[PDB]
Parts: sequence; C-alpha cells; structure tokens
Amino acid sequence: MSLLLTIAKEYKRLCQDAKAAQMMTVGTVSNYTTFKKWTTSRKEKNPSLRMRWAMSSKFPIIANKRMLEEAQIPKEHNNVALWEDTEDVSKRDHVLASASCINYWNFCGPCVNNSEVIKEVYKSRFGRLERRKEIMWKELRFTLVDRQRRRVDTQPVEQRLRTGEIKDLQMWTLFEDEAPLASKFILDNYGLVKEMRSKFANKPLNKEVVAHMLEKQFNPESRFLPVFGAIRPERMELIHALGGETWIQEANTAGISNVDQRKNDIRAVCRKVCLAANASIMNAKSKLVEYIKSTSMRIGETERKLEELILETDDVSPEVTLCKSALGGQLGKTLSFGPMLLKKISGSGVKVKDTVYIQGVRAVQFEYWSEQEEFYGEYKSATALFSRKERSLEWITIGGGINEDRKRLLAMCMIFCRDGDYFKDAPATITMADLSTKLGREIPYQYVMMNWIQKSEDNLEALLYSRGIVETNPGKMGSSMGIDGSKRAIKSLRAVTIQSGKIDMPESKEKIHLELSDNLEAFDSSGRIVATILDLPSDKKVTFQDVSFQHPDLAVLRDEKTAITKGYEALIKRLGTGDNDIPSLIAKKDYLSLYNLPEVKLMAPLIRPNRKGVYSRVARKLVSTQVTTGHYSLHELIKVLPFTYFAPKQGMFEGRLFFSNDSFVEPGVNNNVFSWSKADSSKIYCHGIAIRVPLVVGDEHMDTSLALLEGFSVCENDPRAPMVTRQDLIDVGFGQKVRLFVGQGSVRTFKRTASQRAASSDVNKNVKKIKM
Amino acid sequence: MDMKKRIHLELRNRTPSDVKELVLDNCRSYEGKIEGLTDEFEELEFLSTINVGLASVANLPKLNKLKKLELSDNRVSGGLEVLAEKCPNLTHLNLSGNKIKDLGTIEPLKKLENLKSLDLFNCEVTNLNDYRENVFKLLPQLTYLDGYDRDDKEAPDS
Amino acid sequence: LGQGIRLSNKRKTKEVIIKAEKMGKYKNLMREEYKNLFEPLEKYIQKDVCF
Repeated sequence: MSLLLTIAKEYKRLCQDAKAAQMMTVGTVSNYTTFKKWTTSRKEKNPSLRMRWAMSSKFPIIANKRMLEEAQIPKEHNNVALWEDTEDVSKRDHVLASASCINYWNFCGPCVNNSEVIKEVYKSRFGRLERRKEIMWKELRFTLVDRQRRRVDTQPVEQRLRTGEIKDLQMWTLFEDEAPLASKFILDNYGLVKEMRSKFANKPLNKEVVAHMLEKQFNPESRFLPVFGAIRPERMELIHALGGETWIQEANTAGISNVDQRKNDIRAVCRKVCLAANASIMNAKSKLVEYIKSTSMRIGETERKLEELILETDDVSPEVTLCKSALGGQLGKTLSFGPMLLKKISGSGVKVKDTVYIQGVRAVQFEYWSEQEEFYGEYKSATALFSRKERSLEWITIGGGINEDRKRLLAMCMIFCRDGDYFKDAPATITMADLSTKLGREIPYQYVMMNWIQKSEDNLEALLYSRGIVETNPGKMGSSMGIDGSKRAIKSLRAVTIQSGKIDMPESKEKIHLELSDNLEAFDSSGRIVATILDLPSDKKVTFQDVSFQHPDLAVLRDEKTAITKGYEALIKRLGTGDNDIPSLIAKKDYLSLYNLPEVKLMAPLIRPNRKGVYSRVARKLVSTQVTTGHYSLHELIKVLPFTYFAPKQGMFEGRLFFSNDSFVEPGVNNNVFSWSKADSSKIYCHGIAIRVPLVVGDEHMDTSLALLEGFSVCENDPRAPMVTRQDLIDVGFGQKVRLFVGQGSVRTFKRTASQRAASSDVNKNVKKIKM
Repeated sequence: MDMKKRIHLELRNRTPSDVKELVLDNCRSYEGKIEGLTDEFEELEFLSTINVGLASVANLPKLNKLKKLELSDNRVSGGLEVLAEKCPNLTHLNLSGNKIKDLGTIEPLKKLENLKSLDLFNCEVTNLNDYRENVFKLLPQLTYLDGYDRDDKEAPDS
Repeated sequence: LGQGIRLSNKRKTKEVIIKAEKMGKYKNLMREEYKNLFEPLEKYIQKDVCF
C-alpha cells in the first residue's frame, strides 16, 4: 500500500545515486549475501565484562522508536527513566533505552490475542518436558560403571531428513510467494507440507526463528559420548541425570517415543525383500530395485516411500547395507560378519588363495589376507580388539561381561582370521552337501564353519580347543579365559587377554561408494566383503502393519481385489493433462463424456449385474450435482464413476454400491475398500494398498498452487505470453503458456501440460542397449 | 484457503447485489470472524458456511431477503440475537455441530416469528430431559425440529 | 497380633517389612498414635502376642 509506494520512492532515490546503481545493476542477486557481511562487523573479547560495565550505565539498550510511540510507551514513568530521544550510530533508526523498559512492556504493554503457537514452534523441547513428566524414578545406588564411548543420537526425531530437503521446506510453509521450482521431495511429501503450513499460516510471527526451530526439529544431534546401559535417544537427552562414573539414578524409560520399533520393522522389510530377490538367479538386482520402488510404509500419520527412508537412516545392518548399495547410496566404513560387528583400525593386505580337504581328499579353495591388520569387534554385550597376521589370530583382548557372548565372539573372530587347523584340514562331519549350493549358489568355507558352529555347541568347543591351551602363569590369573569363559582358571587359552571395562568404539566421519554383484555380495574398491545374504537369520514370518507392497510377486490378494485396484489405478492415471481427460471435461462441465470413458467400460464386468442400473442412476446424479456447480470432491467421482457405464433404471438404493465379489463402497464414508482423509488429500487407500493421485487440479479442500504443480512444466521462453502471479495460475487453460517469477531474481515460462515418465526407465533401457 | 479469496472467486465479475445464493464450506476465517461480507449483498436469499472454524457471529451485516442459513461443523456459542438485528425474515436454520449447552442461549430465536424449521444434532442440549417438548413450548411458531414435527411427522424433501 | 508394620524412606523407593514381635524394637520410629497404643501393652506381650 502506501508502504509499497514508500519502498518505490526509496528505491528511486537509491538508484539516483551512482554507486548504489552500479552495485544493484552489476552481477547477480547472490552478491547480496556478500554485502551482508561487510556491514555491522564488531565483536568483543569478554562480553561478560563489558556486560557488567554497560548494564552499570543508564541506557545500555537500543530499541525502535515508532513502535514505542504507537505502543504509548512514556518516559520517566515514576521518576525512573525508560528512554530518551537519540540515534544510535549504526542503526540511525533506533533509540537508547533501559532494561526497566523491558519490564514496563511485560507488565502494562500491548497484549496479543493468543500465543499457544509457541508450543508448535518449540515442539522438541515441550516433547522433552512431556517425556520427563511420564517417568517413574527409582532408588539411587553407588557403584562403578563401565561407560563405553561411542557415536550416538541425542534428539528423538520423526522423519529425519537431509539439509537440502529442509531449505525448501522452510519456504513452502513460511515464505511461499518467493518459493523455487517444486522439487521431488515436495511432490512426494505433500501432506507433511500441508500440516506444517496449517499452523504457521495467517499468524503474526517472526519467521527466521520458526525456520531455526524447524531445523532443530529435523536434526538428530549426533555426539561421541560415554554411555552405559541401553541405547535410545530418549535416554541420551538426559543421561546426565541417570548415572555417572560412580552413581546411578535408576528409572524406567522404556515405554516412550516408540522409535526402535520403526527401525526393526524397516530391517525386517529389508530382509524380506532381500530374500525375495535372492530367490531369483540372474536379475536379483533389478528384482530388488523393483521390490524397493514398488513398496511404501506409514510413519505416524504420513506415508513415506521406502527408498526415501533407507537413504536417511544409519542402521549398520547387513540388510540395510545391500539396499543402500543398490540405490547407489553412500555409507560408512563398517563391516559385518554374521551377527557380529567389525571395524578396521589400521593395516592393509590383499587376497590370497589356499585349499583344504573336506573328507579324505577333496580340494576346496578358501582365501585369506596376507598382511597384519587390527580390528575392533562388537557382539552382544561384548567387545574385543584383535589382530590378524597371515592366516593367524595374533592377539586379542576382551572387555565383555558374559561368558557365552565372550566365547561366541572369540570363535567368530578366529573364523574371520582363518586361524586354526580346521581351515587346514576340515573335520569329517562336514560333507559336500553342507558345503554350498542350496540351489547352485556357492558358499565359502567361512560361512560354512559359521553355520557349523551355530548348529551345535560341541562344534564351538572343538573349535576353541583348536586354539592353543596352556597353564595359567602367575599374575595373569586375572587376565585369563578358560573354555567356559571364566575370568580365571588353572589352565587357559593361548594368546588371550581379558579385562573389566568395554573398549572405546573408534570413530571416523568417512563415506564410501561401494557396489555389489549378482550374488548379493558388496565390494569396496577391493576384494573385501562388507555384507552378504548368509549373515542374516534364515527366515521368519511376520505380519507387517501400515505397509504397501504394490507389486505382483509381493502380494497376497486374489485376482478380484487386484483387478479392482488396477482398475482404480488406470482410472486415476487419466487424471493428467490434455483433453479427453476428466479435468478438462469438468472445466467444460461435460459430465456426460465421463460415462463413455474406456476405463469404466473395463471395470463394468466387476459390477453386480442384478443392480447395475440403479447404482448407475445414483452415480450419474451425484456427478451432475458436483459438476454443474463446481463444488466437487475429486475423491468421490473417482469412486463412483465405474457404475455410470450402464443405463439408469428404477429401484430402491439401500445406500451401498456392491461389486460382483460381495465388496462394496459407500458414497461419503471411508471403508476398507476406499478410504481417504482431508489431511493427506494425495493418497487413495484400496484394500490397504496405497495409490498416489497426481496433482493437476485442486478442489475445495486443496487451497494453494501446490496441487497444480504436476500439471505444469517448463518450456521455451516466450516474451509474448503474459506475466501473472502464483494465485491466478489456476485460471489458465490446459495447454496454454505463461511467464512467471520463480524464487528470486529468476523469470521463466511455464505450460500447463504434464510429462508422464521419469528418468529411471529412459536411461537404464538405453544403457542396456549399449552392452551388446 | 480463506473466505476472502473464496468469495472473490465465487464472484465471477458479478456484482454483490444480484446473487441469490452463496457457499463457503471447507474454508477458514481468522479468529473465527467473518471477513469480506457487507451490506452490498441485498438479493441474497441463501447462505452456507460449514467447517470454517467459526466461533461467533459479530461482523455478519444486515440481510433481509435471506431465508435460510447453515453454520454446522463450527463452534459457535452464545451469539443468537443478531439474527433478529440482521436477518428477521429468516425461516430455516441449522446449527448441528456447534457448541450449545443450555436453552437460555436459544431463547432469542423466539423473536424470529418467520422461523419454521430448526436443526440441532450432536449438541449437548439434545442430551437433556424433555428438550423437544420444552423447546416447542419455548418456540411455538416453530413446526419442524431436526426434520421432524410434533408427533414425529417426517418432513418432505423440499 | 496380625501382620507387622512396614517402613519406608521419604521418596518410598525402599520399603522394609518387620513382624509384630519386633515392633518393640523400633518403637522410636513409629508414629505417636501407633506408639501411645503400643507401650502400655508391652508389659503383656511375650514374643508376638498379647496375654
């Protein structure tokens, strides 16, 4: 308004100058950032000192002037000063004041209508508070603690994201008008943005603060700390009040934040799909990628794509590793040999060949590494630090707390180093059948011995006996381990050291881009294997909740419900741009051409034949009522259209619309066959399966341009087309062109025509056509 | 969206003086306060405001030719005397889904002598004893209540 | 005499249990109303009962 005119006058006055003009004309807009630094640069050494030296003055604070006049803030209220007319040297538009002014505002100043929005701004800390209040403390005890150091997360957070996915989110919620082009993360996560926008919209707020708080709401604070007991973010946030080196405040904190359940579910799904793809013999790679992209799962309220969560988590498991490798996702330098965990500290080496005779004379190649290396190892409640040297376990130290875990870790370590005579002459018990190739897929003798150990405890005892046994020398009695795993004995194993106190887990902020083979074995720029499919449990049955396996092989439904779902999918795919589609017809109010679509003609056979006419009447009625006015709900037409193919008739409509398989849908209420919500208006749930509706048109519910972006696209720039806003963008015609402003310092030309395909297929195919 | 944009959209270049109907369902109004309404709307005879986070009726201007209103799904409570001040020619009213506790809040509606039908469903008042009868004794001119007249006479379609 | 009294710390994180025969051993802790009701009868107590 008048303010706008004032801004224009100021811009004019400023352009009248020469230097300001040169700087606002030369270069791009990014220069602003630079200019933001050359100004207001001043620091101090000991702010505490200067704070006591300033607050000892009369007017140590600055403040706005017009805000005080408008607020009717007086001066010398009760013989105590609050401010005096002056001009700070830097701002030139602020006036000195005193701290008393801050109380005078707090006690008899202007009051806002409501302020509960704060609870949303700082949701993380109110969550901290609530989690604290729901704890049941317990007694206090004194003792020594085995605090192990390690990298963990201290802030419980749902839907952990990256930084590039946030710099955009901070715009579509707060400063939308200057929003950039729509990124994929937005089009995919629409309901999330809508939720974050419903709260911080049409509100008086400082937006920078909100953006900072959102960054904190989506940042898991990772720290390298000493830790004891279970590992959960709910505890690490207050670890300071649970136990130290000499004391422990017992308290139960198990039933809060429901975090690890999501991770175990994710890992179970990963295991399932990995096994599925392993069932194949020549395309397990593409099979696995398809199973991935053809799957989704729910998180709290929203539905997220699997491949999106996998690239955000940090669970170092032999399952997640494979998936993150298929999707080209980089990861850390962490190994995995069965259930145990490993990490290399130093050393090097290279593969080498050797053979062993299984029974009598049966040569079988097995490899090892020819050099010295040092490794940290972590099994359940047990740690170890060992070294391998030319097919031998040089030394090892342990700091666990259990005998069984301490024996299993030792055995798996011995195996990992190919130490012992068994690798030189295997036992009679093993045979060529147990060797490898369940159905053709070979198995190195390593995992063979692994399962041979997991089979019987006596195999483990014999393997341990393979390690040298001697008499416990004096003094070393405490640092010794028997065969049962006892801290001391009269005779103990060879080259072993024990101690109380776990080992400090190493750390490295490194990343590597690895690959894998057709047999599901990952490699890292070397002959070393980081993961495989033999290191996971054999198999297990689970009933996954709030998941979507939209893939034929990964499906249990019959041809009937599957046909219904595919018909709905096909009917939705016609929701794009271009004539002959439902949006253009609605705009033209051609409610009749919908009845003659081919998709309804393909779904008609599924309709109950004895009452198809009556239902048809009702459907057509509803459609006209919604279409004639313009107040329609896109989630109801897509439901009732399949019935409008036949001719109306007469009869009593009970209230339900049945198919030929005794499954119905009701027009207005959600059921198992067709459900949806105003929260997430971009999803359709049929028989549990989820379907993503494109965003081409927006009904009464959808209330922004976000619902139109999948209908627009970029095209060659045309200066003839008009320039418009982001709100009038809905009044364009399908197939038209229009210029527009995007983000900042950028203008482009858009066209309301969509592109069905994505790059995943157009590159891979053309590539495979080159290896011939 | 916002009642302002919704209205400006519904007004496809049409003056706000020749319309006979309007709808604003599935919208939002800041502070639960009307925004964009004026006395310019004279020929309007129907209105529909549903699920718009409404809580009161204070900015509602004077509409005489109006003879039907809908305020369901909101949380209005207490303000029911303006109707006499702004819409004294009203006949059909609906409030199902709003915050209504006692009958004293309903008493003003007696002055709407042109009132015929009222709709109260899912409100607390309905959970009292002898409420239909007491209401009828309060509002005698009324005939239909939630679609049913005395003796449970189902009302026709329209 | 029935089941003996129980003890507890302030926060109630710890709770001790004692029989009746030993209530004469911790009389200095029990409340007054429970104390004034116990001393005049200690004469008639033998091990855990009242004559």
